[PDB]
Amino acid sequence: GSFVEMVDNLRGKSGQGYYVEMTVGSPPQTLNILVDTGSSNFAVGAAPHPFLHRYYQRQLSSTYRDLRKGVYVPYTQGKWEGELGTDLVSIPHGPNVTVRANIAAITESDKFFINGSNWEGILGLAYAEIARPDDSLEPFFDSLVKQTHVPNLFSLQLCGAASVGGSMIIGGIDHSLYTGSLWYTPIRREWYYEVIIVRVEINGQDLKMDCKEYNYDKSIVDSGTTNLRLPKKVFEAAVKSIKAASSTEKFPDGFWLGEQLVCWQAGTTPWNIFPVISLYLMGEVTNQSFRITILPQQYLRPVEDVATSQDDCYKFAISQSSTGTVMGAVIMEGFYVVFDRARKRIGFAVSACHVHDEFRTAAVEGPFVTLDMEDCGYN
Amino acid sequence: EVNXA
Repeated sequence: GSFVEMVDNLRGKSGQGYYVEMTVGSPPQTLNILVDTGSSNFAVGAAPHPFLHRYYQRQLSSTYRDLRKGVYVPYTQGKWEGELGTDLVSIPHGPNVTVRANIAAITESDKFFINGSNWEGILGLAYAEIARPDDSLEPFFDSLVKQTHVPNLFSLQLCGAASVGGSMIIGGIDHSLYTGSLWYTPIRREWYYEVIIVRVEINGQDLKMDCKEYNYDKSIVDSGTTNLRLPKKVFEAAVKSIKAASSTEKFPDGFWLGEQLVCWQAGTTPWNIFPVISLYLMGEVTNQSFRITILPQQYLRPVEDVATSQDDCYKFAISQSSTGTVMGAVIMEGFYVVFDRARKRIGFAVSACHVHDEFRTAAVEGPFVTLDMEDCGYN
Repeated sequence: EVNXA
């Protein structure tokens, strides 16, 4: 129903992830932890580092226990190494309950901590199947569920707007964070939060590709990713169609590549010339699907300025990948996302905080009759 | 700017 204590518990910088406040140790040590549905390890800085303002001091915790084992976790971008252990953990603006969980004490890292991000650790909300060093290391949320009465489920609402914000509802669904109805898509396999995209549209125009290219070699939801990552083939086709749709104005190849950034006089951004993007996702009913639609306000991430001056500049937040489709923040900032683990499904609804203009709004509609959706998945 | 396993 209503979780007044957890609403608005997230923060973050643009392009630097979303984090929540947590405590660790006895007495409690406060640390900001980024929310990553793309991984399954709970790790926090535990040694001095240029980009860290504070870190986990194990010798100061009377409830700390050493597991006497190291761990290495490489991410698509960034990586760290540390020592495994456990300790008491809590979430101030979350469920009023303390739990014991495994903790990786990061002692070495590379291009992982961001200068000025404001977070000092990461909370992998995915499944143990992708936990390092192996699937035996029980993930944080799993421990929270087994040690408390909290329902096996959490929801996320990421809001664009260089501060950012949002809310992480643990154990429930807050009806005030969205409008319209919630549409669920089945979780294909429990490792990453994998789903199946069966159709892609650009301003209503179908991309017309084998619905397998959309999920090659997979499609996952990652709050820990900034852009909308798209496999090479799909990326090329989308960019082409998006270029056509906005042809009334030309931009350098650097822009579409994510290198350079476009700008416009304060408040003159021509949103209307940019196309809306829709992704159709497999539904819970056979032959049934639903679609989610985002706006250029979602895929054109605002940044500083070409000359660090005063003008509205943005960066194309849609890029290609070789590890499948990644529905990152550019997708999530448009919706309230329910990670229904108990029912092996992910729900989508229009977020009541999503950025948009008076003429257009993000959407989630259904149902659409779609045949041969099972074949859309890669093997 | 982030790409988290």
